[PDB]
Amino acid sequence: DMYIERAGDITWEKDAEVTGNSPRLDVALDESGDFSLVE
Amino acid sequence: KGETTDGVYRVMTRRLLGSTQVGVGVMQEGVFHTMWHVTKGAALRSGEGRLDPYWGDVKQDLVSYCGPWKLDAAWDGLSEVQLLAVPPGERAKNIQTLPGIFKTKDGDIGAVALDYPAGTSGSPILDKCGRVIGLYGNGVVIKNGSYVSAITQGKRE
Ligand SMILES: O=C(Nc1cnn2c1CNCC2)c1cccc2ncccc12
Repeated sequence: DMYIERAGDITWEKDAEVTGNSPRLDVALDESGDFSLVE
Repeated sequence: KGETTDGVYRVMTRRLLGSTQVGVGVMQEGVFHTMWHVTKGAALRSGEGRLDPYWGDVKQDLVSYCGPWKLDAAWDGLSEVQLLAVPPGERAKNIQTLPGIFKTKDGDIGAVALDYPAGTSGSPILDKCGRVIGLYGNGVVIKNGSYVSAITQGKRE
């Protein structure tokens, strides 16, 4: 039995950690809501 | 009866060892938004309050509680965004990234290349105006072994 707990406000924060890259991927989305790589 | 304040929230279970974080969601205009695989459409407690599922779709991998999906902002296809990541047992933390692209036969989707525990599923992605443009948690493992999430957004009616 699941419950919720507040964890913060939804706000843009100036000078957050800037990280990760920006890849262009060919993907398929199946009926069970699972993405997969077309290749 | 219940906590209705806007903001990000942890989704917890007591059904396993101790209290386990299964995911994250967004409270906006009285509606709770999370990913379907987090709750599988089950009801939620907020203190003595009950939250009932209202709308959901296993293929979009989204669900809304107490009302229709409210979040309609979209990635503009150009600007950097912030994952407001809420990892299990750790404080909410903004991370700024330039999204990549998922190319599908039904068209192009924003994608965030940021790896976090599955219990982070449901964490919101924000524009510079603080508007939720989608949720993190539905995506793919790449050749690297790393994880890339769709910017998953519902429809407002
Ligand atoms: O639990 C994950 N994903 C999941 C589970 N059921 N479903 C999905 C996505 N399609 C719908 C059904 C997951 C697996 C590995 C890494 C992750 N990283 C960040 C968020 C989530 C995951």
